[PDB]
Amino acid sequence: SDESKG
Amino acid sequence: SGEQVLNLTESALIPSADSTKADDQVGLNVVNQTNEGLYALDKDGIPAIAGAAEEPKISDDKTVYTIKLREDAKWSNGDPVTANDYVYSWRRAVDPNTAATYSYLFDAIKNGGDIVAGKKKPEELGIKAVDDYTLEVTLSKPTAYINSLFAFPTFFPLNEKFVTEKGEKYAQNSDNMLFNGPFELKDWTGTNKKWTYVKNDKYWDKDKVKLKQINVQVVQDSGTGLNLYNTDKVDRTVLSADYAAQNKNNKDYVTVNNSSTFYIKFNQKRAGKDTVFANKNIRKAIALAIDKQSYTDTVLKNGSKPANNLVPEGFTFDPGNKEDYTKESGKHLEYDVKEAQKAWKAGLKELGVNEITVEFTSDDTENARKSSEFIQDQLQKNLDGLTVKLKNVPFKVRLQNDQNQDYDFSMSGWGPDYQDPSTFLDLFVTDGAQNRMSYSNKDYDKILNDQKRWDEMVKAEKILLTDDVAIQPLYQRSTAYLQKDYIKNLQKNPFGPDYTYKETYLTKL
Repeated sequence: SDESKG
Repeated sequence: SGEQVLNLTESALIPSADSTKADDQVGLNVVNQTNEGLYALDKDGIPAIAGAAEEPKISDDKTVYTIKLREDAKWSNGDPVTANDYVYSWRRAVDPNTAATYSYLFDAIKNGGDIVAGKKKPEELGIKAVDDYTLEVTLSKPTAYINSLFAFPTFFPLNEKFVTEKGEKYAQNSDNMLFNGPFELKDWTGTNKKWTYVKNDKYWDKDKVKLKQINVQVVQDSGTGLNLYNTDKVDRTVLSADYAAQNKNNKDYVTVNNSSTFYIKFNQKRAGKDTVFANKNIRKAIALAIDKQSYTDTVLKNGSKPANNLVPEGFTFDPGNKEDYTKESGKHLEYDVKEAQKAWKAGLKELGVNEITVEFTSDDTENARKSSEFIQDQLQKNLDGLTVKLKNVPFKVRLQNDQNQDYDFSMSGWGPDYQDPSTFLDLFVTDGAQNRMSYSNKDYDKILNDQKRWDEMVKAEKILLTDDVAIQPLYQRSTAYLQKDYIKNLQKNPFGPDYTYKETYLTKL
């Protein structure tokens, strides 16, 4: 899964 | 004990809630609460039967799976969940018309590869409705992690009648979704900053669901999150940079190891024209010029650590001797200003230029902006004549621009969908839907297309990183939170969709 930068 | 309502935050608007098309951690986490496949990860991280009524019958050669389905499973409109819903959705996933980025996972299913390539019809896919509550699934070859695929949203069933009726508005908001999981989604307009999970009264296992409601709001800076946590408006909040460091000794501080890798992507072709990153020396210059240790110590401060591998440490191990993939692979593309500057001078000479401007894409959170400013600082100070413009966009826009190759270089991340190195390595095969860099190495493709399989996967990482500098791993991600002590049984999944709230409950007061 593509991860978001928090 | 007390009211069973949980209040959470998320760092980004939902990019997709279509279980076939979604490929991001935000959307895949949503559909994991609202829908369910044949298997779902249990409390120990093992796939366990969910939509399947019992353990399948499996052929001697381990390629044919005969699966009985629950006869008490229902959609949120009362329609039964049948074998036809799985046949429909798996055909949807491989159908070229759908252009689902995860269609490649169906390489595990007989004819999946051929169908994605338009060589066979979607109806040829190796899934059959033997009757309304029995599937026969035929694999392309034995697949040790097949049950992890069955637990992954792309393999969930869909109600053909409902999907067809909604047409291009399907899954664009919570009114245009159907649910077969522990929760229904409410209050999501498609583009808003709040959404809600409500206990699904038509879920077959609803007696194990304890939360009546889970409220989610978008929060993109730790200060805002922290104030909401301290005023009891949220029960769990993400801490980044100094907010993590200032709260690391708090009783309620927790750290989650995500087994995810964040890396720089180098787009080699944009709008049909080679970019500067088509030059390997230029990729190498940027790659080696970032102090990864300082990055994690300054920007993250949350348990994250430098990465010198695409595959994260502590995740996958050699079937022969049980040693970590990363130990066998060794380190690649280690921080080195001098070697970076060597590559930079040589690249600039090859291109016939003295200066280069490139745009760095990342997300629009406070911490992503800190991250981008740090990387800009590192590259500009170390590489004379380099300008780095910053673009800091919503997660969904970054992903759209990624799919379109409308970027120069970017901060991206991947979390594993199953426990094998291929979940990471398969991204960078030629023309892969998660490549989007115009990176192509036929030796790399040949490797990825049992002990022998493992050994070759180890070798593949050297090609990707040391030899080609296709990407640059930056860090292995951990996430810090304050978490109220009254949250019990919050299941963090080790791969696939991040959380399962199904059996979470609260012991308030």
